[PDB]
Amino acid sequence: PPHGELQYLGQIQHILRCGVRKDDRTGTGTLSVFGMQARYSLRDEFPLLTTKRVFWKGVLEELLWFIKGSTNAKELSSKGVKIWDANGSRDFLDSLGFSTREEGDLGPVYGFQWRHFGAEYRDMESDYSGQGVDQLQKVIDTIKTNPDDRRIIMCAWNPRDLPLMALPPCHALCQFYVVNSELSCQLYQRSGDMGLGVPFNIASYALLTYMIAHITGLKPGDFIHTLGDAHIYLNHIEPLKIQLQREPRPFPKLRILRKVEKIDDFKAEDFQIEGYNPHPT
Amino acid sequence: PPHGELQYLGQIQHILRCGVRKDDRTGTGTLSVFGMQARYSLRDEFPLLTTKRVFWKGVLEELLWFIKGSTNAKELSSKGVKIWDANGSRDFLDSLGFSTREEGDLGPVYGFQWRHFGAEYRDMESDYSGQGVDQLQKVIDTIKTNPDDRRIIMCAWNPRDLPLMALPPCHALCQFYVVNSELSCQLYQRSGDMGLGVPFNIASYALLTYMIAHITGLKPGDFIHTLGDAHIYLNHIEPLKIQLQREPRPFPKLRILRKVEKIDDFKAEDFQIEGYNPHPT
Ligand SMILES: O=c1ccn([C@H]2C[C@H](O)[C@@H](COP(=O)(O)O)O2)c(=O)[nH]1
Repeated sequence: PPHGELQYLGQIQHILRCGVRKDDRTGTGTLSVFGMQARYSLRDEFPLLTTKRVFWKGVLEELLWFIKGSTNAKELSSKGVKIWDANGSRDFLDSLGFSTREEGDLGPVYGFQWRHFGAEYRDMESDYSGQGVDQLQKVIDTIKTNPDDRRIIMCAWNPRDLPLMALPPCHALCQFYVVNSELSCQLYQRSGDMGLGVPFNIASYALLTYMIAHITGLKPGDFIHTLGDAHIYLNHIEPLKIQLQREPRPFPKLRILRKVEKIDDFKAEDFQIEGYNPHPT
Repeated sequence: PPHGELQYLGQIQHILRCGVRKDDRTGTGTLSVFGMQARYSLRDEFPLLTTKRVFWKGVLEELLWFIKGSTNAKELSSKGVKIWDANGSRDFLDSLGFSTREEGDLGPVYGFQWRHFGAEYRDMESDYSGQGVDQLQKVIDTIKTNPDDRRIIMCAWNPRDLPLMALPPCHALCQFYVVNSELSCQLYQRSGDMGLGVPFNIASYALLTYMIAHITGLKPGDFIHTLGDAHIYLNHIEPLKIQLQREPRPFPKLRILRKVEKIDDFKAEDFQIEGYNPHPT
């Protein structure tokens, strides 16, 4: 059995060999292919890429952030993770036409869509309990009562809420599958920077699976990663080629110290990555 | 280059050699695999499976039916296509708790989610003009002014309307990609019947790509079919083994004999499947 990270590196290799130049919103040139898929096993190991360090703290904290349904970047920032603070900037909002929102109000982003889909958004601190659909809980509920179900889906794509979001979601929708008391999850990313995003993303949805598996008495199965626009920045082509020569160190293991029963009851301390020996850069 | 149909056949061979036993809502039973993806070229050919005839008449009519925005099964019925009549009977409706809903009203399904996403659904006779988000037209629009856009998406999965639907959409969402004048599309299908279903879908969406290509002045590129729960029904196991031995016939070529302006003014007469040579059924 070949190391799982080989699929990821292979996808990069494929972008180079078969990709074409495609400009991004800012006009910057990239190399991309449309439609890709990788399967990462979650059995006795976590797919936290080793050919380059992954910002785990960001991964773990941000997820917990989505689970709380938070749409205030400040709440995530106070944890040491600033990856969302940019979009919560005062002047940033004004240019988007949200001069009325306070600093931190990201809009109906991931958190909101996950637990209040369809609800009427307003303030990053309004009451939404009872409003909209709680896809997350519903997904968990379905895993238990009807594991054969083929509708275990959590969609963050809300055409209606798009104009109110700081930026459209990258993770359009994810699906969960149950068979032989094993939990698998496929994720649909409409776009992914193979060098910066994808690795962070793989972790996120792999971690989420572990959680829901743990809460539902199941064993993590596979994490399928489906991409829409798989790209690489043209200027990063050289560094990437160097990375593509690194040999993947065996994947780390994820351990949940205490036992949890509800999803919202997970805390940063509950987890711990062991044996993460990534390459320096 | 090899015959594109091999992608499909290959996936069936895989599902047979690795698909694990799994049941459905009816508890029927089928071999299943979670997470599959196939690429189909749309260049100077149309992926209309040849190792087994496809209900083209049905595909073409059903699509126009979606575009129209119709949610009445009687519409597709009155064409020689009753595939949606079953879920629109006086019995099936009551079964689901829609005594009020009159025969035919399939609820807020594809046509609705495609031209009026979000709009509060009343009934198949209500006027939804100027309501919800016209995803279809918006996609067309973006492809024309900003082809590099990585958000070109058409999502038919609306958690808020799922309960009001005669059945959850098998085609969660689709994303369009444009590069080098070539238009490509990817479909996310949560559940797929390899026997009679996937072949039909591969066609439905390939056609959608061609149509949108024509009105945007782009040439057909690739159609990436991504499956979630890919399965082969236990009984279909035999009928398929024979098909796997049938040599694939060169894919036909769609022909749009007429210059169509907008997506709405399209007709079944406008198309022609040239040299389509299936296999004995
Ligand atoms: O978790 C993340 C966070 C950010 N991005 C970034 C990488 C791409 O450069 C960017 C593209 O954004 P759009 O141009 O598609 O809006 O998304 C991800 O893919 N995944």
